Amino acid sequence: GFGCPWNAYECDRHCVSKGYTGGNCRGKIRQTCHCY
Repeated sequence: GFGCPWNAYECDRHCVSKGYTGGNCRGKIRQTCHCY
């Protein structure tokens, strides 16, 4: 977890490598990451 609020490339590329569109963070509850 080295990115979310400002470092989106981290959470994004994190999933982008696996295959998913990419991991993005939102205020679903309190700034949490989620892969779509």
